Order: sequence, then structure tokens, then C-alpha cells
Amino acid sequence: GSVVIVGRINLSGDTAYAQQTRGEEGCQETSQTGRDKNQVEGEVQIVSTATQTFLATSINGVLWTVYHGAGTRTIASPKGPVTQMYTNVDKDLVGWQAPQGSRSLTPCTCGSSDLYLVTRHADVIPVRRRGDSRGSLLSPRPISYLKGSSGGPLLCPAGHAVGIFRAAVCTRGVAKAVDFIPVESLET
Ligand SMILES: C=C[C@@H]1C[C@]1(NC(=O)[C@@H]1C[C@@H](Oc2nccc3cc(OC)ccc23)CN1C(=O)[C@@H](NC(=O)OC(C)(C)C)C(C)(C)C)C(=O)NS(=O)(=O)C1CC1
Ligand SMILES: [Zn+2]
Repeated sequence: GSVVIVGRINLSGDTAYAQQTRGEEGCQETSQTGRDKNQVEGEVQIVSTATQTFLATSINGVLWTVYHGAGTRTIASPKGPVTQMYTNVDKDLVGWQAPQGSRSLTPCTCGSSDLYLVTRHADVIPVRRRGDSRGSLLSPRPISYLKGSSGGPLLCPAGHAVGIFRAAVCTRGVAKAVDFIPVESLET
């Protein structure tokens, strides 16, 4: 089946919030047909297959997410299932042409090390960047709370895209840091 948009994380106001646009059955039906006519908007989508839910983020006109979420699946669209335009399984990165109605986050030109991770729960978590693909959590979270948030953006103070959340750094059974795909690698 296809990956289906089932919600979004709205980042337009000073406070992020999640919006659900499809329920469980609708998700499963839409995955099977690959036909999705729902209006798209915003930069961060909540996406789901029959068995996994995670995030997708539009940057550079491409809707990006993680391979360990989407596999090589098509995404449901107004015209039926659409094949991936980008697939790098080793980087854990896939992408489709962004849906009409979506907006892309602008890649960060700040070089800021003060980052913010956007989760599927709309928790925007402070993160200190340490390297090209790593930053430390500045507020404690369990691995379990971050699960389902892969594919979500790391933002800089200005709301620019710094990276895509790929994996959590687990130390002594809790989330200590995040591993992310740098926006510089999201080349079209
Ligand atoms: C808590 C949340 C994290 C963000 C989240 N990602 C994970 O669960 C990821 C998935 C898997 O990693 C990787 N797979 C494939 C290729 C990879 C290529 C890489 O690089 C090219 C690096 C990692 C890779 C294991 N993993 C970890 O994060 C693991 N961490 C990990 O591997 O950390 C390293 C990378 C520092 C070793 C962990 C924490 C399970 C032990 C998530 O929410 N997923 S999800 O639930 O949405 C789900 C799609 C449905
Ligand atoms: Zn910036």
C-alpha cells in the first residue's frame, strides 16, 4: 500500500499544534487505493502506512521522510499512487514531489546552533547542535515519546530547516541526542 497523509503539524503561529485529517480506517482504505483528494497544506505532514506512523517534511519542493518509515512505497495523491522521486536507503532518506498545496521550509542560512525539534505531538524541543548531523536534547525525553517523529524537521530560531530527524541517540535507556539528515543533503 501507499503512504498516506493523515494529519499535519501546524507551525504558522507561535505555538505548534497537530491536526488529524484522517482516522484509522480512512488511512487503510486510502493506502490500498493510493487515491487521496484531501486538501494539503503546511510544511510538516503526519503520514502513515497500515502499520507505521511518522512524519514527512517539505523542503526544496520535495516531501521528504525516512526510508525506515516509508520503505520504497508510493504516496497517495489526487491522481493515484506516486512513485518516489528520491530513494537513498543507506542515508535513510526518501522523497516525493511535494503535493500541491504544501509549502516548503526554507533551508537554514543562520549557522545557528540553537535548534528545535518538531515532534508528531507538536512538542517543539530545544536542541543544541553538536555536529553536522547531531544535536543534544536540552529537555529530557524517553525514546518512547520521540517514536513516530522521524521525518520531522529540526528548525533554527528563525524557523528555517536545519535537518530531518532520523534516529535518537539512546544512552542508558533514554533519549540523549538526535541524529538528523542535514538539509544540505536534500539536493534536488
Ligand atoms: C525515537 C525515535 C527515532 C526517530 C525514530 N527513528 C528510529 O526509531 C530509528 C530507526 C532505526 O534507525 C535507522 N534505520 C534505518 C536506517 C538508518 C540509517 C542511519 O544512518 C545512516 C541511522 C539510523 C537508521 C533505529 N532508530 C533509532 O532511532 C535507533 N537509534 C540509532 O540507531 O541511533 C544511532 C543512529 C545513533 C546508532 C534507536 C533509538 C531505536 C536505538 C522514529 O521515530 N522512528 S518511527 O517510530 O517514526 C518509525 C518510522 C516508523
Ligand atoms: Zn537559520
